[PDB]
Amino acid sequence: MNLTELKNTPVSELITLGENMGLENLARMRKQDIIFAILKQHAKSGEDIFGDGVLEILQDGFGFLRSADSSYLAGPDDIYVSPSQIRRFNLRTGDTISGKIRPPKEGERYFALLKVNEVNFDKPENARNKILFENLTPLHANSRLRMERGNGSTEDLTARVLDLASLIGRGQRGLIVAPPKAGKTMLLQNIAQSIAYNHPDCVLMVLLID
Amino acid sequence: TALQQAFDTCQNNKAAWLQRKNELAAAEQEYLRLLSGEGRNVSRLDELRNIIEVRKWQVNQAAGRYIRSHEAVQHISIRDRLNDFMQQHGTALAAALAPELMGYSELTAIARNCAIQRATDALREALLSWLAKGEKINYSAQDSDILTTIGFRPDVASVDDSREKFTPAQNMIFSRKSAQLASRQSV
Ligand SMILES: Nc1ncnc2c1ncn2[C@@H]1O[C@H](COP(=O)(O)OP(=O)(O)OP(O)(O)=S)[C@@H](O)[C@H]1O
Ligand SMILES: [Mg+2]
Repeated sequence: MNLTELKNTPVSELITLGENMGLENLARMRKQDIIFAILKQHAKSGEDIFGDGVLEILQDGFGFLRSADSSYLAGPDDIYVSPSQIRRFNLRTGDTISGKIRPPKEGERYFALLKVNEVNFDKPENARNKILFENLTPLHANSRLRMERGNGSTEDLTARVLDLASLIGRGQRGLIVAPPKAGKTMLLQNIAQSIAYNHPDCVLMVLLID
Repeated sequence: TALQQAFDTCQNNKAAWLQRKNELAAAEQEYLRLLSGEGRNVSRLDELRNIIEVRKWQVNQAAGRYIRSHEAVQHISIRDRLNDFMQQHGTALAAALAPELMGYSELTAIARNCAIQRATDALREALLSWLAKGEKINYSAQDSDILTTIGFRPDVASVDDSREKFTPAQNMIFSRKSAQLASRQSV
C-alpha cells in the first residue's frame, strides 16, 4: 500500500499490524527498519505498493527519495532512483515525486521506483517544460500578508502587535533578531498559526536547526 | 480649426472618465459582495482595497484631465468668437474707447498698462450695467453645437471627485502602482 499513511501512523499500531499478519519480532528495532520489513513482506505478497517524497541526487548523479515525515533521514526505506530515470523523466533536486515503487531484489537494498504518477503535484510531462527559478526576475513584495486572525483571541494581541510593528508580504525577506529567553519560538508559533488561518492556500514550511 | 480637435479631445476625455467610473463602481460592488461573504480570503480583501485606491487615483486623474480639456475648449471657443466679433466691430470699439487706444501707440509700458487697466475697469462697469436686463444669451453661429455638446459647465461628479489633491510623492507612488496593475492585467 501507500507507505505514507503507515509512516505517519505511530509505532504501536504499526507493530501490532506487523505482528498480526505474519511477522516474528518488531518491537526491538527502529521505526525505519519496521517500515522496511513490512514493506518488503507486503511486496513479497504481490500487491501494488505506492511511495512518495522528495528526490535527492548524490555526487554521482545517483538518486535517493526521502520522506518529509522522517525529516529526511537516510533511512533504509528511502526509495532507490537510478540515473536513467533521472535523465529520462528529467527531474531536478528537491522535486516532489509520487508513484508506484518496486521491491528490491538481489544486489540492491532500497525499494526502486517503478513509475511516476505525479511530479510537484502536476502531470509528469508538464514538469519538463518548466522555467527555472534562477531565470525568474525578482521584484519587491506586493501582496500584503496580513498577520491578524480576526477571531478576537486573547493571545491574538501579540499577532495584532506584529501588524502594527512590521509589514509582511509575499516574497518578503525577514529577520527576527532577539537574545535568548525573548519569545522567538512562540512568536514563530503565532506567525505560523496566522498563516494557516488567514492564508490556507500558500505552502507553509517551518525549518528548525539544532 | 483647432476647435473641432479640442472638442474631440474633450469627448474622449469624458469617455475615459466615464469608463473609469464604471470599473471603479464594479470593483467597489465586487468588494462589498466579497465582504458580505463569509470566506477567509483576507489577502483578496487587501488586494481589493489596493485596487480601489488605484482606481480612485485613476478616476481623479481622468477627471482632472477632462476638466483641463473642457477649460481649453471653452477658452479657444471664446477666443475664436472674440476674433470674429472684433474683426467686425473693431472700428466701433476703437471710436468708443479712443483716448487710451491712441495713448497705447506711443506711450511707455507703464502708461500702456495703466491705460489697459483703466479700459478693462471701464468695460467692467459697462458689462455689470448691461447685464441688468439679463436676456437669454444665445450661443454663436457655428460654435453653438460645440458649446451645447461640451456644455456650460462640466458634470458635478467630475468636479466633486477632484476635491482631494495629491502631492508629487503620492502621484509617483500611485503611478507606480497603476503601472504594476497594468502589468498584472497584461499578464
Ligand atoms: N505572548 C506570550 N504570552 C505569554 N508568555 C509569553 C509570551 N511570549 C513569551 N512568553 C514567555 O516567554 C518565556 C520564554 O518563551 P520562549 O518562546 O521559550 O523564549 P525563546 O525566545 O524561544 O527563547 P528560547 O527558545 O528559550 S532560546 C516563557 O516563560 C513564556 O511564557
Ligand atoms: Mg523557543
